[PDB]
Amino acid sequence: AIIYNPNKKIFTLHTAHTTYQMQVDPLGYLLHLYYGEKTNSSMDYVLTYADRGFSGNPYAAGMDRTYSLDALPQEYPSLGTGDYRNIALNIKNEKGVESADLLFKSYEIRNGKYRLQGLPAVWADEKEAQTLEIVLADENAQVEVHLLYGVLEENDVITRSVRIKNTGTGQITIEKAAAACLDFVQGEFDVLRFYGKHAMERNLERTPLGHGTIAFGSRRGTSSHQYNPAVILAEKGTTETAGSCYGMLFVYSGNFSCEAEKDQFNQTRLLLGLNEELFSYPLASGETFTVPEVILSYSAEGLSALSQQYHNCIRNHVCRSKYVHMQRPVLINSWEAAYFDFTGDTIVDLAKEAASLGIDMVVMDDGWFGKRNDDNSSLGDWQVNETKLGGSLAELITRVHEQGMKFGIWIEPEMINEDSDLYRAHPDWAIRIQGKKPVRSRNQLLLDFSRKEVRDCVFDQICVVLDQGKIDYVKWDMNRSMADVYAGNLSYDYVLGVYDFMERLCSRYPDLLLEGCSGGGGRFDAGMLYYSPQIWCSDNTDAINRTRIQYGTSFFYPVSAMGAHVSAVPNHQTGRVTSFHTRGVTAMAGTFGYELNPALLSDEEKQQIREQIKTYKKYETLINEGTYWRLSDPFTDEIAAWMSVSEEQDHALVSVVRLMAEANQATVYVRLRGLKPDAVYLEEQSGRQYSGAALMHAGIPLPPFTEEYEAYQFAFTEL
Amino acid sequence: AIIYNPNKKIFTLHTAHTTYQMQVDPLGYLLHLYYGEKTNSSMDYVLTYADRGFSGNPYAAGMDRTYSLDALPQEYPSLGTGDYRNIALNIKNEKGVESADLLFKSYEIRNGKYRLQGLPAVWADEKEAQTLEIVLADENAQVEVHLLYGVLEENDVITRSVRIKNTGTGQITIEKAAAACLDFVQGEFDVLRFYGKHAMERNLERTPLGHGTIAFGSRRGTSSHQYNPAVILAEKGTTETAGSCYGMLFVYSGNFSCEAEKDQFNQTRLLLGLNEELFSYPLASGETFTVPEVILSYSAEGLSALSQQYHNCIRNHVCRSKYVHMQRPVLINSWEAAYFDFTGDTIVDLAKEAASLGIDMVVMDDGWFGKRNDDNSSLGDWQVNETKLGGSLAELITRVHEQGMKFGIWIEPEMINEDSDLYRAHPDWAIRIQGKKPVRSRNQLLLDFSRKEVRDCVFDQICVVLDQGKIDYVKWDMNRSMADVYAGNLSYDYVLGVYDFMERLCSRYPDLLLEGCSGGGGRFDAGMLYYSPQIWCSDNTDAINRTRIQYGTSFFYPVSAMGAHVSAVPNHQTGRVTSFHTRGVTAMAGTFGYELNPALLSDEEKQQIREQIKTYKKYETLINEGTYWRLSDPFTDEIAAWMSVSEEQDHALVSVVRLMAEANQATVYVRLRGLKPDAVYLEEQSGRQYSGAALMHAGIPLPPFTEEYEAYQFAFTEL
Amino acid sequence: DMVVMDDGWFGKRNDDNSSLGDWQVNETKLGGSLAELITRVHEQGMKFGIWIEPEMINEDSDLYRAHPDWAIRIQGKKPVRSRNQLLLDFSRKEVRDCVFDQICVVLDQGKIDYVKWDMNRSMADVYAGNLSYDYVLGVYDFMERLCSRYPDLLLEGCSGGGGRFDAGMLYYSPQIWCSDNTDAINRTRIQYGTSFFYPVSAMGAHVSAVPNHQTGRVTSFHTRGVTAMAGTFGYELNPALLSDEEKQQIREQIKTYKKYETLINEGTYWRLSDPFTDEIAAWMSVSEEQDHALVSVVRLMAEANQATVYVRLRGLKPDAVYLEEQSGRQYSGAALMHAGIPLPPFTEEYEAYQFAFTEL
Ligand SMILES: OC[C@H]1O[C@H](O)[C@H](O)[C@@H](O)[C@H]1O
Ligand SMILES: OC[C@H]1O[C@H](O)[C@H](O)[C@@H](O)[C@H]1O
Ligand SMILES: OC[C@H]1O[C@H](O)[C@H](O)[C@@H](O)[C@H]1O
Ligand code: NA
Ligand code: NA
Ligand code: NA
Ligand code: NA
Ligand code: NA
Ligand code: NA
Ligand code: NA
Ligand code: NA
Ligand code: NA
Ligand code: NA
Ligand code: NA
Ligand code: NA
Ligand code: NA
Ligand code: NA
Ligand code: NA
Ligand code: NA
Ligand code: NA
Ligand code: NA
Ligand code: NA
Ligand code: NA
Ligand code: NA
Ligand code: NA
Ligand code: NA
Ligand code: NA
Ligand code: NA
Ligand code: NA
Ligand code: NA
Ligand code: NA
Ligand code: NA
Ligand code: NA
Ligand code: NA
Ligand code: NA
Ligand code: NA
Ligand code: NA
Ligand code: NA
Ligand code: NA
Ligand code: NA
Ligand code: NA
Ligand code: NA
Ligand code: NA
Ligand code: NA
Ligand code: NA
Ligand code: NA
Ligand code: NA
Ligand code: NA
Ligand code: NA
Ligand code: NA
Ligand code: NA
Ligand code: NA
Ligand code: NA
Ligand code: NA
Ligand code: NA
Ligand code: NA
Ligand code: NA
Ligand code: NA
Ligand code: NA
Ligand code: NA
Ligand code: NA
Ligand code: NA
Ligand code: NA
Ligand code: NA
Ligand code: NA
Ligand code: NA
Ligand code: NA
Repeated sequence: AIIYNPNKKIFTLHTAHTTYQMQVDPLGYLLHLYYGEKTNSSMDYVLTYADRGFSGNPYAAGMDRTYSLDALPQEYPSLGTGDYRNIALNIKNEKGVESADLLFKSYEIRNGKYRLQGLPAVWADEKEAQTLEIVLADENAQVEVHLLYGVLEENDVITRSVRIKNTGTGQITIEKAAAACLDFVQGEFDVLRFYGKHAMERNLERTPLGHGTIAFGSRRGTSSHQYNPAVILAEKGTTETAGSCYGMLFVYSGNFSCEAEKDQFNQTRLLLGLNEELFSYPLASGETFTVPEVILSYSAEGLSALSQQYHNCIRNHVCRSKYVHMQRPVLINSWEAAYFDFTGDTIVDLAKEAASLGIDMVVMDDGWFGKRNDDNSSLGDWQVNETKLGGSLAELITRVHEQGMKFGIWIEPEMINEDSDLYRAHPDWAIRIQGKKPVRSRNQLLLDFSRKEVRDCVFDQICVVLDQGKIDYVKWDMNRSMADVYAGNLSYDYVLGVYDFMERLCSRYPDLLLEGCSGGGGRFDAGMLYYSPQIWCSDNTDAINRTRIQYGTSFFYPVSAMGAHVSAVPNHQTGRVTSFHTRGVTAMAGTFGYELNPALLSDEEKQQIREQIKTYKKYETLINEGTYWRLSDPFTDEIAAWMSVSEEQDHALVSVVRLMAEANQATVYVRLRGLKPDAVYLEEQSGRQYSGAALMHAGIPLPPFTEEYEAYQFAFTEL
Repeated sequence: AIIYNPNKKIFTLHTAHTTYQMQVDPLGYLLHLYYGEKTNSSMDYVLTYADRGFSGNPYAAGMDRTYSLDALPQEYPSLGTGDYRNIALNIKNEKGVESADLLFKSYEIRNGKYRLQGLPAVWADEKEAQTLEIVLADENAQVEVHLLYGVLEENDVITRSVRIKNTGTGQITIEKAAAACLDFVQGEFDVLRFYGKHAMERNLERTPLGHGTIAFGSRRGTSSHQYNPAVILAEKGTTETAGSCYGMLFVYSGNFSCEAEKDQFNQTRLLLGLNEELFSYPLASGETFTVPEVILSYSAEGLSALSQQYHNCIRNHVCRSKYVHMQRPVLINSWEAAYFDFTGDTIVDLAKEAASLGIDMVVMDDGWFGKRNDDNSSLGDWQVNETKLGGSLAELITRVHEQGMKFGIWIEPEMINEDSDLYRAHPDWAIRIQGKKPVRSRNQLLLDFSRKEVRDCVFDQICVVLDQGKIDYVKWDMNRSMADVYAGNLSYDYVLGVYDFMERLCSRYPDLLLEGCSGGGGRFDAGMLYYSPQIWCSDNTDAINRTRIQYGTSFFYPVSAMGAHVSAVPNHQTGRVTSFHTRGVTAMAGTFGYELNPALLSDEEKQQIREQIKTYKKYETLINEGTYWRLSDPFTDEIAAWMSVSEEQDHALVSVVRLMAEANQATVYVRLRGLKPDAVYLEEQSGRQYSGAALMHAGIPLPPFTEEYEAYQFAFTEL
Repeated sequence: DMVVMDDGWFGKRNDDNSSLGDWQVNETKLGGSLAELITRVHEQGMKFGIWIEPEMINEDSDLYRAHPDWAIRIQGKKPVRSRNQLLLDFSRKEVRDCVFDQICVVLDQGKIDYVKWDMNRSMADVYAGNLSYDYVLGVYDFMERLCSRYPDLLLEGCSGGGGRFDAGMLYYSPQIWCSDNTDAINRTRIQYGTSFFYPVSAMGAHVSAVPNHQTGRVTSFHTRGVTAMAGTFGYELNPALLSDEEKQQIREQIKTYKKYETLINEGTYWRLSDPFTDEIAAWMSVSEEQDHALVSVVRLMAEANQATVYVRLRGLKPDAVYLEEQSGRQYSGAALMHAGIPLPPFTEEYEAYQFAFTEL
């Protein structure tokens, strides 16, 4: 629900269990009053006013020294109001002045959920959602700012976006534009962020917010491996199952900044949106710019509920693929199996092997195009290497279909190698600075996807390939960060180009299962999930490390989105050995699939594949649609444990991987969550029965281990 | 010492106990090798190289994927090298391209210590110091960067500054310029910063550095009350008396940014310098810009030694005033005593009162000029209000001198009220944006001190006032933050104007004791200390709160710099009552002085003033020149305790203020520091003798308290 | 240098359910006398050691059938059993003398270089308030008598591993079996903890087989060697089952241990990491003159795209220059203590390293 009280100038947003409230003050500033547990109260009483030294006053406050935007909580604070905190908006006007001082002009409440020009965004119908659009303006900056709030009641989600219009005659530049700001007048908080590196993404870092700013971001042209565009502000003491916590998730696959600051008056400001760095976005007279969306949510009941709200929102209101609600073929991918050393016959052999085991699809990964026999050539030359494939792609696809298997293929359309026909013809299509030799990364360069002619060339090549036969699946990868950034519009316009190509591709090929990739999880974000219902979670396929990566990814993203494959050992990234069974349990917390040559496996491991596939298919709906619960913290605990529970709470699958081993082992219990306390549950394999209450308070004892890194799955059914 | 090894291209800086080492690599990049305990080793072995996903390579690295400025430690990292971390330099060139990719050109080693154009900086002689100047350049940006390193051996200090030259034909803008970068390839650290508000500055915040950035800064046009331009990076576990710690202190009174970041490879980067916000500094062809100086230091032996190194450096190599090495008159200030409600006769009465007590000087604070009978008019009208003073300033000064007292006066030259003759004549002299009504703070505006004509007008007025008689002391205040910033050069040029005026003033009046002020400690920085040997530490004169403010200020700044006065109770800022004796003990940790009307005091409190002054004068040299030790943490402990120890360790003064009170009190011991273990010390008042070892390990028991907030001073003399 | 015949040689001890108290050689099992066995081992150039557990009795023993009242028990109460055995009442001289005499007969059969004296359960059924203390007086009396009669014996104390790892025992035995856990990774924690009070030289530590018999974990032969050299060193496996490459590793391990034995046993010990929290278990021994050091490291954690891990040394002379042996690189003490040395990148789990430094 969205309500306006014209007398108090208060806007109230209600979801099923939360309330967000704002107010236009007597000077026209849009103040933030409240976000938290549902309330019908007017929360304007929380605002207080004192003469605070060096916190100065709008001219319009006259002699009232107690009124300062350096103290007051705001929906969209800006540089140019006298506020000295981190701010959401900076405009440099047609005369060179960095100032924006925004006052209320108008509003509208609409049924349904706004969409964003050229960008992914949460979607819903007119019954499920309402939109509030508030217009603010600065007559001196000659800017008009449209704040968009989307309210999805059942999901306990509030979205925010911004449109900025130049209302003057001269060009302005947008120098900083956040999507969302939460201003807290009170509270002690921790900041949870998800950091990492290539092949080890999304480690949880949780620290108290001390005085000053905790900040993180990306200027890589991508959402990045290093810091995901996501933040949780947890009240001190909040756990998985209790206490207040607030999320912000950026629906965007490019650059971002997140800032959390505890100020001089013990107030907290949280910002998420575009990066200020390499962002100086020109806006001509009468033109509008759109800031990408942030999804906000609140839980009074701990982190697990917060995550569940995000999982539901992403599956049902971000991902557009039919595969959200359909079985997804179990695939085998050629990359760790063969790298570049394959032929068409190799690929068909992989199909034959995989068909005998119950695998549904073979994905031919990198190495099929140009003269791509290593990673030093041929990006941009999306012509099939028929010498290597021993014939045409059409014929290969048919040979694979004759084995009863679907076919998938890898592409990397944003990129170019110097050693390519495309680069010899069009070296100026690479992103570069004139006269400067560019950074190389994996011995490749980015194509300038801000340019239509560049995108069209590559799009046409990709269409020729995909039109050769029935291709069920595409893995779209992106293997380096952006450098040599030549202008202040490029980071943003590049990503608009990517999304345009991706929308064109999905529209032309609407039955395709698109898996996003960027050296693993380098663009693991809700912007990508709007197009691809799964993303390759990491190039690290070590089961033990995957427990941490998958744990971290689960704070915002649903299991169904996490690409996860059983790979060979010793693992190719870590050198560690794990049992086949543990690799299976871990990879079932995601898309499942295989990425190895099964011909090298023992008969016993081949039979394990058969049984794994039967297990995954049996529990696929539960894993993908069920309510997810983290049952341990793999950074600190003896085990990595998680579970999925059906909507009706009548079925659950519990997964456990042991992380530590010593002699004379203590008994380890796994405590379950999300069950009905008074219901009785049957554990399948053992045939023992337990109450929900028992399973949640005492849990179940794990069988004693006899080897390292053992794993378990337990299935419970309500009697 | 400063050494160059041409074969390894290594520069080594040695102080008495520390070594800082850097190297020019085979591609021309200036890498940081080491900073820590003294060593003659070549520390290049600490550099390591791996193919790290998405950490890309200079073109000049060819096919070597293991070489990346996104991983390697650097002296002066920049935007435009492929490094994605926080960076030190961003240049936007004559074509609009944000890029700087700096390669080594040349160096020079010089005896002595460099100076900075228009700016305060550490100074020393040719025997005490050496300078290394390294020239780097980017031929595409057409920028030349001069890195300055100053080495003060005995002080264990290394200073850093930067000069940036435009070597092209078109204008460039400097968008970010740090002064110092420390890159650590290893280590777990905490970040100590000093945060606060008006009337409660420089609280210590110490937190672990988690993944991501801890940042703080000022865009107030001032160093600020909110975050001091100072940072300590302490290795985890470092205490007052053990462990590694690193300082950076900005010798600058304007805007700044500090960033500490723990990266994807568990490396740490620490930056300090100018703020990127409101900083877009134009540089014409052939012009040079100077970044203000940072003072670095390292201690292997804890935080107390680090602070002592800063105290010594600031007293002996920053402050230029003769009063560093001379008795400073004990003053009484009219502000809390009378506010605006005084006459010339009031002031003379205050002189008579104060003379009878042993006070040396009366300071006539705000209210003497224009029609300044409140804080709503007259800034800019620096004409004596002879009606209020009952005659001329010359006559007033003589009447005060006839009471045996020196005379001081308050000024606020950077500011203007709308209600002033100056503003009615020159409204365009205020900092403002054309067409926009400005922020007001204390109902005043800033004068545009970037403009010579504005500065000259005010300078001339101030000279007329100071030329009326023998004025021993000036308090130069500044009572609001900068807003309405109209261009990207203003923040920096404003401060150049302030320093120009301040240098002119100090040169014209070289015997003046200048006390800096900005609503208390709003510009409590080493830039100001170059001109003023003391700064009013806070408008909070509550003894209990002053224990925290003075504690925090001591991490970088010497006791001698901290303006501190005994004021009346109930305290005017907090309403709290404290004993006269406790106010005295607390205010003796600084300049000492009084700020009350002694005519309102009891005879017993007047006698306390007499004895306090005798005590302060007896211990003045020890307090101001002695080695300072924090003996407790007033945020956590039962007491606020500190001590000063003579150079020869033959004399010490220990001060204690109790902070907590309960019944049936436990015995509290104060443990001393900085004494000779085997020496025997006599405690004066008691006549008991103790070894240094005893005093440092067991300490001394405090006499039991009978009232709240009791204070103690103990004097020790070596036998 | 030596073979130790551990439990199983006496009475009819073919499992742990009989024969404690019956310290007569099982000549059927040994295929002849103990004297002959000792000689056959000496003929292979090897010293001989033997295990005893003199404080204990099984119900299934000749001693217990003759003297059931010699077990610690409460009259009328059936006693606690632990490893299916009971304690002998070592507060009683007659009990101690019986067993002492039996042990002497065994040790007098030949040149026995070494005895491992074990003790495999806790005391229960405590019948009076003097017993706990007087029992231990009895143990020490027997132990003093034994050491006085056999003054050239190397006595290793044991109690299911480190169940009596204390300075009282170290007065008699210069080493004690540190733990029955011979898993190298767990041993890094056990040895770390033991080092807070007890010298490396006291910690019995052996290279054992994998999968480890206590944890099921696999570790490389090299990592087991590095870990077991932080103590007495030794082996506890059948080398006939090993590959030729692992047999050659044994040869080289022994050469390494003997080369550094004095340094490890007499040198100043430094913990360089905390294995409960850190990426590595690292330690070093430094000579008295600070002219020689051996640094040992075992990695505990593994992830992809590994960060560089440095080991920071301690206990060196800051201004001295040290040569690292295998690499031939030279460093100041100050450098080694402040920056440390970067570890070579790992390619497998639980890798270990030894670095030797010599002052130039
Ligand atoms: O070069 C192909 C390779 O590229 C990236 O690393 C992907 O994340 C891998 O899964 C594989 O597709
Ligand atoms: O207005 C005068 C007043 O101004 C600031 O607050 C100063 O810090 C005070 O000490 C006093 O000088
Ligand atoms: O039974 C023999 C067995 O007894 C205890 O467990 C010891 O600690 C072992 O080393 C071994 O001697
Ligand atoms: Na307020
Ligand atoms: Na303000
Ligand atoms: Na202001
Ligand atoms: Na504030
Ligand atoms: Na606020
Ligand atoms: Na706002
Ligand atoms: Na604002
Ligand atoms: Na910008
Ligand atoms: Na807000
Ligand atoms: Na990855
Ligand atoms: Na991440
Ligand atoms: Na912070
Ligand atoms: Na970045
Ligand atoms: Na990033
Ligand atoms: Na990420
Ligand atoms: Na703060
Ligand atoms: Na707060
Ligand atoms: Na932000
Ligand atoms: Na990237
Ligand atoms: Na974009
Ligand atoms: Na992706
Ligand atoms: Na990705
Ligand atoms: Na990402
Ligand atoms: Na996202
Ligand atoms: Na599973
Ligand atoms: Na997996
Ligand atoms: Na979990
Ligand atoms: Na590197
Ligand atoms: Na790079
Ligand atoms: Na790059
Ligand atoms: Na990095
Ligand atoms: Na680095
Ligand atoms: Na550099
Ligand atoms: Na750099
Ligand atoms: Na800037
Ligand atoms: Na550095
Ligand atoms: Na103040
Ligand atoms: Na401060
Ligand atoms: Na951080
Ligand atoms: Na600021
Ligand atoms: Na500030
Ligand atoms: Na400050
Ligand atoms: Na990080
Ligand atoms: Na670090
Ligand atoms: Na900085
Ligand atoms: Na200020
Ligand atoms: Na300046
Ligand atoms: Na000042
Ligand atoms: Na100040
Ligand atoms: Na300051
Ligand atoms: Na300073
Ligand atoms: Na004092
Ligand atoms: Na004081
Ligand atoms: Na103190
Ligand atoms: Na025991
Ligand atoms: Na005893
Ligand atoms: Na023992
Ligand atoms: Na023992
Ligand atoms: Na013990
Ligand atoms: Na002991
Ligand atoms: Na044991
Ligand atoms: Na070793
Ligand atoms: Na061992
Ligand atoms: Na250790």
